[PDB]
Amino acid sequence: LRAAGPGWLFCPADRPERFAKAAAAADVVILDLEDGVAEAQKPAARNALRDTPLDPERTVVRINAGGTADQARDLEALAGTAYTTVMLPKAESAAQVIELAPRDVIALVETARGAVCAAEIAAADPTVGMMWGAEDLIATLGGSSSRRADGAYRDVARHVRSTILLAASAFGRLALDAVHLDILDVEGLQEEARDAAAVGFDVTVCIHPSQIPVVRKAYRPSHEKLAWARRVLAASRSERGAFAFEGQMVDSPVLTHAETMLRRAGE
Amino acid sequence: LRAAGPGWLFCPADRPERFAKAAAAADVVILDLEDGVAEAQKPAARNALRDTPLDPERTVVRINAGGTADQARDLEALAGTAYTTVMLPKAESAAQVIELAPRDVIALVETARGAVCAAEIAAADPTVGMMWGAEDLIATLGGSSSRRADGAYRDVARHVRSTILLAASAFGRLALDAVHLDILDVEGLQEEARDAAAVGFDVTVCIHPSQIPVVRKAYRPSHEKLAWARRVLAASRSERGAFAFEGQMVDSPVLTHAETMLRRAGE
Amino acid sequence: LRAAGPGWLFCPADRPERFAKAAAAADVVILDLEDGVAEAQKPAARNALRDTPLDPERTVVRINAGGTADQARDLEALAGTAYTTVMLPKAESAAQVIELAPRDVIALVETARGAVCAAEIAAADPTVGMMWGAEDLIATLGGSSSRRADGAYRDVARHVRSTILLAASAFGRLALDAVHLDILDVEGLQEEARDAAAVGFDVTVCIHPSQIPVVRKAYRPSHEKLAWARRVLAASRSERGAFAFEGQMVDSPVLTHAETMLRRAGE
Ligand SMILES: CC(C)(COP(=O)(O)OP(=O)(O)OC[C@H]1O[C@@H](n2cnc3c(N)ncnc32)[C@H](O)[C@@H]1OP(=O)(O)O)[C@@H](O)C(=O)NCCC(=O)NCCS
Ligand SMILES: CC(C)(COP(=O)(O)OP(=O)(O)OC[C@H]1O[C@@H](n2cnc3c(N)ncnc32)[C@H](O)[C@@H]1OP(=O)(O)O)[C@@H](O)C(=O)NCCC(=O)NCCS
Ligand SMILES: CC(C)(COP(=O)(O)OP(=O)(O)OC[C@H]1O[C@@H](n2cnc3c(N)ncnc32)[C@H](O)[C@@H]1OP(=O)(O)O)[C@@H](O)C(=O)NCCC(=O)NCCS
Ligand SMILES: [Mg+2]
Ligand SMILES: [Mg+2]
Ligand SMILES: [Mg+2]
Repeated sequence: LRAAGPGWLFCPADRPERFAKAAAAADVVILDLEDGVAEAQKPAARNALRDTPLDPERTVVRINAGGTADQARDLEALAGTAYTTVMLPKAESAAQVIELAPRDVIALVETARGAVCAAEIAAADPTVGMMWGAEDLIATLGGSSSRRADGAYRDVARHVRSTILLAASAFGRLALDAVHLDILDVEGLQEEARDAAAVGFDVTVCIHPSQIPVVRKAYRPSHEKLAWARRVLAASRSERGAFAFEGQMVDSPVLTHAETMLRRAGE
Repeated sequence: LRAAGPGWLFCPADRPERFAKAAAAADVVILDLEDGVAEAQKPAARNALRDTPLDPERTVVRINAGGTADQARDLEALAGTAYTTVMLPKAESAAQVIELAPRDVIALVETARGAVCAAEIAAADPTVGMMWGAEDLIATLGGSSSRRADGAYRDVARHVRSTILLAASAFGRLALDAVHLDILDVEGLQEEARDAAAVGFDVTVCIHPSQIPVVRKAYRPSHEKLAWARRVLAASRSERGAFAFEGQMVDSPVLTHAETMLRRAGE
Repeated sequence: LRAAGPGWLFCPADRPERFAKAAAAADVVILDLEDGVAEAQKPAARNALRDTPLDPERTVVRINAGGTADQARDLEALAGTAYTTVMLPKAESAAQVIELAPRDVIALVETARGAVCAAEIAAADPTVGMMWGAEDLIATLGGSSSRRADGAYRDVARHVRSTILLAASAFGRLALDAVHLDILDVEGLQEEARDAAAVGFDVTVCIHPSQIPVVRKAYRPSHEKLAWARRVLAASRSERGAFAFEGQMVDSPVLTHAETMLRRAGE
């Protein structure tokens, strides 16, 4: 999975006619049995998932939250598939992840409790990834909007995003940035995904295939950035330790950032 | 307490002549025995509490910090009243809350230690709410201003606000947003309360009855938002699952934000 | 160490010809054996440490990270010196600090794990201070830049900065702000230092002697803040408890901010 591109794509499990397209456009597809599908449509979604299989090495299935009758039906259904990685919505403790063993688990922390227990969830053995959800977050806080007038996330959402990035990285898990619900707001998605790439998120999860090209381009460093990385790496080959390059103190971790941009560009 | 409006108002306990005015203007009155009252005036303040009752169902009393002789004298003064809900300043541990049993406690976290321990404080059995305080926070950090030139809270205060909001919601406690000290700054207050309302705070604490109307208004969504909520919900009942509405991916938690808007207007 | 001014300065240990200049420019000097010095220059740095001593009372030595052969050689080298305070890079647990007993440790938290464990690190018995580092942080997250286009730290870094400030203050440890790598960027350094001084950081670490006067300046409150502090403290000497002053509500912690402004001026 860590070898798949950054362009991951949700597609509702009761929409099998879209599966192959989802697979085609995206790096990894998340087949959704949760919020994407109404309760009356779950069983059909579960039949589709087993009737219309995708490459299980590039497909994750978002099941329902722990302690729900739906999750048990999902697990019963997945029994009849070859999918080994699931996403857990409303992830709220290590126990919720651990009981999914031996499947690989991407924990979607999208509640206060989850936020408070982030590191615990990250540390759990089955965890291979962490994602965060702004909208469920606010909803469970009893709020009404995740962003301010100007489109930026409200503080608590920004806070949780950092918390999840830290928890995931501190335990060597993948970090996935939140979805961008404004389908046509290409510009905002781009800015969001450039920043996500810059701080070390591994994935930006998309909800529409038109988003994928934007995310992929956004995870390629700017031309001026690659130029810089090339320059500082070259200059460092004539240096021992800390030096000044173009007005700034360079040393090990900065050289590490440069290497990372060049790796991302090659990827 | 969950049943009162968002407009809470401090009034120092040594000004019994303002108690009825406060009760009249506010949803809940916080009678203050701590910072609002000089040490030399505390004993008279305590006398005021016993001599000028307010409806104990709409009235909270902020006592002094744990381990202080003042707190001991507050509790014995309080033995002569019907007040069963107290606010604990400088709340720094679960033990400080638990020791106040059997009273209900709103923890005011306004120290670094408090912030480090917020989740533990919120989980404590008597806790029914959490509030944060930016000014003691900065004071205890060794700092000198909680806000930038432009009026925004400095990063650490913004950080603690979110910490407390999450700690409270994670254990189902009321969340109270900090006081706005600039009494004539109606605009700043409104901007604060509007965002507090959006992110799930239940209350904005006020320090002047002129602020209640502002907080009450801010907690009722704008016309534009209510129109949208009506719209999204209406469409939602012809919808089954995730759909697109006005360019936005909509599902479950977005629907929940809309309900919450309408609930807040209804309230 | 809490008695020296806020202008701390890094100097790599491989460059002993600058030791006295740095000791002259700065309040405290951090002699560096880690990232400022290339692996092949380490042994000479160590030689230089023992052979070119500075006032141990105004010098801290940044050694290498826990569990490395380098750190072992560092301590071995320090045995022949009078330096009793060390800076610990990549601080990731209480155990890494505790093993440095009986030396005093400034923990430099600059990884996600460190951040997740900040309070644990802060509480450890040898810790006397905390510092954070944005660039190793970003590097370990798998990111490529600590700052946005406008120079502002990205969120996760801002988030980590507050974590450290809060962790260190919760256990009474010194707090040290991150270095400013853009040597020429006086204005940004000024703006960071000013804000660091406002939220209670004790120190801004510098990486070039030309930065120290900016930092010292930044930590001295502006003439306008000082006149305010004077004004408010004077008015307060005629008041009892909370009072309105120049449109703001004033009580204890506001009065404390004023005292701290005037203390920083006198210092
Ligand atoms: C929101 C949504 C229902 C919009 O559907 P829509 O109205 O058909 O959107 P469009 O009209 O723009 O679709 C255009 C094309 O993109 C395809 N498409 C859109 N979203 C897709 C998706 N999530 N997966 C696969 N294909 C998708 C459509 O099939 C269509 O393809 P086609 O024209 O070649 O036949 C759909 O985008 C979707 O399901 N998004 C994700 C929902 C989800 O999983 N939420 C759960 C977690 S947030
Ligand atoms: C700041 C403060 C001392 C100013 O008092 P002030 O100088 O009288 O200010 P104003 O002149 O504008 O007050 C006007 C009116 O509002 C009333 N008022 C102001 N603050 C009030 C309060 N907190 N509670 C009840 N009434 C209040 C006054 O009674 C006065 O009423 P009146 O005109 O009918 O006589 C006062 O607002 C106050 O005590 N606020 C709360 C402080 C506190 O509790 N701090 C501790 C925690 S933050
Ligand atoms: C980056 C660095 C090598 C720049 O070196 P430089 O190119 O010689 O810098 P300048 O040209 O601006 O030098 C200006 C003067 O200040 C001195 N100076 C610069 N940085 C200094 C430092 N960190 N300590 C002591 N003196 C320093 C120089 O020696 C020079 O003095 P001089 O004229 O008497 O010879 C130097 O700033 C440095 O080593 N900074 C700290 C690096 C470090 O320790 N990083 C680890 C943690 S971030
Ligand atoms: Mg969700
Ligand atoms: Mg206070
Ligand atoms: Mg570093």
